[PDB]
Amino acid sequence: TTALVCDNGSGLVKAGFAGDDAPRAVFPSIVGRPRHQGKDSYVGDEAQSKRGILTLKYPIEHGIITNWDDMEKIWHHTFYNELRVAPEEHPTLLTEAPLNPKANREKMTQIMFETFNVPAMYVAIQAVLSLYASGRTTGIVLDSGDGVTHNVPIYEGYALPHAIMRLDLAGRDLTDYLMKILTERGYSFVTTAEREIVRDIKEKLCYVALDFENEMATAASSSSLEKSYELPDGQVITIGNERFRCPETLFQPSFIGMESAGIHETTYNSIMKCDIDIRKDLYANNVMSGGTTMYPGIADRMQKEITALAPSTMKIKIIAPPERKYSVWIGGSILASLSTFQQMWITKQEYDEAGPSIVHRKC
Ligand SMILES: Nc1ncnc2c1ncn2[C@@H]1O[C@H](COP(=O)(O)OP(=O)(O)OP(=O)(O)O)[C@@H](O)[C@H]1O
Ligand SMILES: C/C1=C/C(=O)O[C@@H]2C[C@@H](CC[C@H](C)/C=C\C=C\CC1)O[C@@](O)([C@@H]1CSC(=O)N1)C2
Ligand SMILES: [Mg+2]
Repeated sequence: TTALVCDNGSGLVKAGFAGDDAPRAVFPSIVGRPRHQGKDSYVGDEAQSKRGILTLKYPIEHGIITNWDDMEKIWHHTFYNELRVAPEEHPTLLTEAPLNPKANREKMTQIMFETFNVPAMYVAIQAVLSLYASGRTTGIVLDSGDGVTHNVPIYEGYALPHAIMRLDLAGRDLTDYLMKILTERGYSFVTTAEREIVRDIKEKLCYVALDFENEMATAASSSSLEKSYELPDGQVITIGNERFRCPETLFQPSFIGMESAGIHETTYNSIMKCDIDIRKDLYANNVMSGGTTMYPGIADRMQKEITALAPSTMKIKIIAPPERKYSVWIGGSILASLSTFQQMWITKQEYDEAGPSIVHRKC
């Protein structure tokens, strides 16, 4: 009687039942296999734990299920042992990436059915659900996850294909920068195990600089904005610079040898690429979702950043909910449990007559 909502991210899967206030599961989005030709698998955590004897791969690169057979594993694990449920008797909601390919979708679809024999299923735009979980039916989202960040302006519930912005800069690239400028402040973080740390150092300490400059040399001639962080065991390396400098990369891709424009930029471009009737609103309903959109004051930074690039008579709104980190899943949750939605599901039958193409016709 309960359907499922699996939000496939590049870094983390989020899964759960249609109706819970939060994803019952949220595990590493990796898959470990032995070493070679001769227990051929291990998803999420099992894989990390037993890493020492398997080589780990992420099956989703920048929002895209690129490693397929590995994914099937992942799904099987999510169901049968992350939810401990029978796919055959549970309708399934799958998150999807903006501009995700017809194929990459028809595949996903195919799978659920042919492989898992789910009863009915559906694929939804991440930013969209995410948006729906904030009230708005129309607006423009900023989804900066782990492997990518997008920009989606949506109209009365419809993402504006033409006007979408894909920025391959996200959490990891971001951690990587951190664990770079941290080996250069006199350390050595290079192995992946240091990453997960420099990463936790990230999630935790570092933040959003309002005025990059006055907040650069603000603590550049002071310790007042410094902090301590105990190493994996004992040490207390201090942070100062690396803090707002890490995220800052989101507003300044240069820092990574990235030619692309920063957030507020792409956000603007996007409104601007949207027929004028709506922008007024777009400016007004600017939603933030995604782990990396979790830094502090990034909220404000954007307020500023934007207004600066927009009509000095635009009512500009920033909406950065606390639940961001799972925004999507929830949206999926709600949308999934909706009566009327019950007609949106794509039953096997439907799928049996017409093919996997049946999915594209949405909402
Ligand atoms: N407070 C925080 N500040 C900065 N980054 C954070 C914070 N909390 C979590 N993150 C980062 O957000 C990322 C996880 O975000 P999220 O779950 O939205 O990504 P995903 O959905 O798995 O991947 P995708 O990019 O495909 O959407 C990690 O890179 C993590 O370090
Ligand atoms: C608490 C946690 C949060 C998170 O966001 O995890 C995601 C998923 C994680 C999986 C790979 C690692 C080795 C194995 C197990 C991890 C378990 C929990 C990780 O790889 C990330 O860390 C990468 C690496 S560094 C970064 O910025 N993204 C993001
Ligand atoms: Mg995601």
